[PDB]
Amino acid sequence: SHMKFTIQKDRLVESVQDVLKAVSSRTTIPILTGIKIVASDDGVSFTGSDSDISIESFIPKEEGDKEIVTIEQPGSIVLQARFFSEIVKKLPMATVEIEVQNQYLTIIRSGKAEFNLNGLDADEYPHLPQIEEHHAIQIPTDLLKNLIRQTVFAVSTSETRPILTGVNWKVEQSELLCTATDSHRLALRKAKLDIPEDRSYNVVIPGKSLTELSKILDDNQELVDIVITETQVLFKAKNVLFFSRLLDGNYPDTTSLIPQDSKTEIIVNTKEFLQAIDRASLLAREGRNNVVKLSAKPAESIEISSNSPEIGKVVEAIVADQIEGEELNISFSPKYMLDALKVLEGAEIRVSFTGAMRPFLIRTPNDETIVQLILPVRTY
Amino acid sequence: SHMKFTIQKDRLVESVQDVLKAVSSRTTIPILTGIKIVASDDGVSFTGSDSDISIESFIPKEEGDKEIVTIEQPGSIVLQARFFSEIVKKLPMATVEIEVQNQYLTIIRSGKAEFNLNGLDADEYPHLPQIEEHHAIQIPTDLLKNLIRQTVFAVSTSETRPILTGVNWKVEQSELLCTATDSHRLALRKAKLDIPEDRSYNVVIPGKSLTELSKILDDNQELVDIVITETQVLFKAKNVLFFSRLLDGNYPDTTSLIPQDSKTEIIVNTKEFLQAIDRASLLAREGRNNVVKLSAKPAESIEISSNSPEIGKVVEAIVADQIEGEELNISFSPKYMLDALKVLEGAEIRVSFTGAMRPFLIRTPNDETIVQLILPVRTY
Ligand code: NA
Repeated sequence: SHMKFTIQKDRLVESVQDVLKAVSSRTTIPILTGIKIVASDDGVSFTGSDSDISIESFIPKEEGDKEIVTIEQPGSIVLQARFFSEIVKKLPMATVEIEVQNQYLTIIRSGKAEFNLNGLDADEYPHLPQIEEHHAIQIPTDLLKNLIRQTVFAVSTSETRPILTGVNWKVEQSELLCTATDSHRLALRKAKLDIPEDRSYNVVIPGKSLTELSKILDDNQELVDIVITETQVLFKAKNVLFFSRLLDGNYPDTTSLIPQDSKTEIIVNTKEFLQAIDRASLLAREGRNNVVKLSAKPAESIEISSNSPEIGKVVEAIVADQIEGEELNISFSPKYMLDALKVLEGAEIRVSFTGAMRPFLIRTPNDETIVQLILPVRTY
Repeated sequence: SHMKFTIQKDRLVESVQDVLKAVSSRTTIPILTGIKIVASDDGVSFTGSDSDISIESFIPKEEGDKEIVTIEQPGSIVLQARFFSEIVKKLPMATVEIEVQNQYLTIIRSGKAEFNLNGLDADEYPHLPQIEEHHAIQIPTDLLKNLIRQTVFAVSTSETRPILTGVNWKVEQSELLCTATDSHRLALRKAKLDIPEDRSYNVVIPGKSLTELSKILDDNQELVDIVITETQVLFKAKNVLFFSRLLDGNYPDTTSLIPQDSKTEIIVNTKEFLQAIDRASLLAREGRNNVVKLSAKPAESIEISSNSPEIGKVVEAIVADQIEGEELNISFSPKYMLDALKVLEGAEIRVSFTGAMRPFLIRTPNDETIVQLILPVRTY
């Protein structure tokens, strides 16, 4: 059984680049530096994995009304991922021939170019996670991508507390609550699901897994099937399977952290506020905490400021739409503020404070589905 | 107190971004991390330098009907370049006010945003070379950019022989000859100049200087004035002065590297040849030198190949337009070959060889104005 097929370059390249995201250079299992190719009577699959994530991309032999693959001999092989990827991108013709010969030597031909790669026995490649493909949650691709974008940036990048490097996905009463935090700032996104109200899940998905999944999903409204087990999550979309290992442990309870009342409320043009916070962040120095100060007082006055000794300082006034409540002087990280503002989509934002030392909230007016929280910097 | 003016943001940002190319983060002359600003009754100049390269950009107060600058008080200041550049790009309004006050503390205001920077006395800033009145040679901007593109990549990056880190510019009988080499490969570029025939120059310009110069030159054919002295070269373009220190010493004679006679001559499609050598370079293994082999015999076909033990191999046939002379098997660095082929603009190239051990030449057929020479890889 020596694998042999002819395929369209464009589709081959697309599948290889999708699975390449699951291949890590640093790997304790040597065969995981390869891509597994399996040609069957129905088409060809490509698999890449790093043990944490696995990506399987399938190319059907025929799609629409065009012949994409011609399989002369079904079979399988493992090829080194980086070399295979670099080769396929540069093949000269629209048609590519892939043929395994003896001792796993694999021929890749296109036009007058012929590559030979030292293949490996695909029976040595690890099997995909075996999961009961049941109780799938369905989410439109565009909503899934936005859920990820509005939360994943807030996970910790430290492996000190691994559970905080993932996004908590909690499903109860047909509602999904996605929470990400690094103990300094927090992002929460809520979404209604079309599932039985009795279904319950509480898992933590690595932020890296969700960022890579979003890179392989297109901007469309097709339903993604999500199967959650005790230790894995499977995302199925058209011609693709994306598996991720879940992080073990109990995610911390952050519901007490989100304030339900406020002392000061600001409504301000989003772009105006973002541009001013961005300007206030420009005199940041390495080996020094860059902090920005916000002063607010009814009815419409905001002063943004920062100082960097021996470099300079900045002050800027902004006119708010509305300011209600107590006068406030608060300091915070401009990076966290800018990260939150970047994921909010409205013309204006609502910022809700409870004095200078408690967490504050950033939201879109009249939208209860997204909440950004930032812990301020204590000043003395 | 001192310098004070109002300027258009767009022109301020353009000038700052041009001079920032001469500012080094690793300078050992502290004031050279700054940008010198000088406001006079005619306009404002901006200068950046690393002691080898200096760039001065000028903004006239008026251009026809539009007022670009309003100078309330002439004067000068030095501001930290990186901070200044980051600030000016983000100012909120089309108009910017810059005002030096006491202790060199400088205000940068636009709309309701006010920055203060710790300025430095501009009298400590080094002076530029005073060479604007010596004889100039003129070159269209596009031709100048192309002659840099077609030569600077071949200079040495090693400091063992510093003269080889620059491009030799030899002017004689109204023609410019540019030579660059690193002892492994060589680029030769000839350009006709519209200057008196008795003008003579022979200097070596640092490769880094020409790379930075090209970044500030636009895609047009306006004449650039070039003033060459013993230790400095000045390039003058619209509102910009670019100075470079020249390298001291005698540039080596490279005429003898070219074999007097060729034994094999190939004429091939540039793009097909470049694409095949690029494919042959893909199985490189770190830290081994990438080697590609070319086999040529009259009456077709050129064979490009490479072998990477334990990874794979590649073989590609190319149909040459013409092959004359001896059968040849030669090996070379694909990096040098691709660098050379990427600067040739003809649909075809002529490749001339004198066996496997001597240098080979790459030229456009029926033209000697661009000559690329590469030493092959010695095999035993
Ligand atoms: Na420009």
